[PDB]
Amino acid sequence: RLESENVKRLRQEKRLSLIVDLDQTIIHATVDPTVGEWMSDPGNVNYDVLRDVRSFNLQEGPSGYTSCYYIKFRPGLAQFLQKISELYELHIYTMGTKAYAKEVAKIIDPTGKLFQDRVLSADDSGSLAQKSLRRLFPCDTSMVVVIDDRGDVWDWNPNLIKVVPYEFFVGIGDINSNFLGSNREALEEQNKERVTALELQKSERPLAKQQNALLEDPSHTLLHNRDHELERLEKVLKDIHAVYYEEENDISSRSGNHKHANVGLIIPKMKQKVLKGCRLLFSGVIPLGVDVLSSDIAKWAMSFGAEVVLDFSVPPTHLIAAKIRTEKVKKAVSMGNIKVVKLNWLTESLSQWKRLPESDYLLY
Ligand SMILES: [Mg+2]
Repeated sequence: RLESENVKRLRQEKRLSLIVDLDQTIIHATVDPTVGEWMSDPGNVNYDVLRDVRSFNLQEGPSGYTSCYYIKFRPGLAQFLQKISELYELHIYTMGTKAYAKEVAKIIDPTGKLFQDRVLSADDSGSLAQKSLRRLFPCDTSMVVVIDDRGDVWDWNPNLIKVVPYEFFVGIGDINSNFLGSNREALEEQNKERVTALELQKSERPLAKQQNALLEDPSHTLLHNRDHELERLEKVLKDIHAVYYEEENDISSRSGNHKHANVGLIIPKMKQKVLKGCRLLFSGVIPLGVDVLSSDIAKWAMSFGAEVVLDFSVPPTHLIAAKIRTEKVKKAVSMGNIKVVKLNWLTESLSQWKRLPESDYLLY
């Protein structure tokens, strides 16, 4: 009874369901001990932007190797979650461990009011490589939206809103990306790889190395708050909710409540407006020997309405080029009427749901 009743309850509440990634979506985590040193010093160039950072310790592996994780919350998070929770029932779905997810939830949602126990992790999701809507909503995905910095982990599902990856701890990636894409290995091997990765990050102190280099040459401060993604994301999520409920009112009323709206149809229609009419040819972006049309970049671009072509037989509108020294660049220039731009034109445009001026992304 539970699944079909939740759908009915959510419609009575006039809400949708939101699946929320943690790492590089709403937080950025590191184990570099440099952060604790900078936090301990009000005179440090980085201290002010670290004031909101929170930490916790976890014991990991069979030897109980212990690490202090430092968590930066993306700017505007508390307000974003409060406002979005009025419109969406929130879930966490992370590739981090259950213990990691619980520690993060204890800081972002101490009393449980935002997520309750709707926290899915590597321990219980069923895969260490891919995420699936069907783990939460096996029979009806029509009301669920995902926010995640990665499209590949969702196979570029139509219900995904890919977000700009949050990189506050400069040079630190995703501390929970160890097993993405891979086969399952023995726990023994997974634990060995995890501890190795964590030990490396602690021992190499990448934040210190980068900050030292800057000082040896805000401009000289490594860490900055310059991220406004949640403000943008809130607007997108509010629009999806409103379109859904307007369509739901229309469809259900005309069908005697037998048919309903579907965010998996709504979202592609919104995205397809962004690069509608663009026909993209890549040069030097996808590795030689790799299938272009199934690549992440091509799938991301096509989700926003771009066509992708592989040659000049029907001239593209844009040549997306990595290097100026290629025959594809020379040909596009010699042919005329084709915009030759850096990859950043595409990724920044897709990131902003807005086609940016090509003149800002010329190659040199
Ligand atoms: Mg992530």
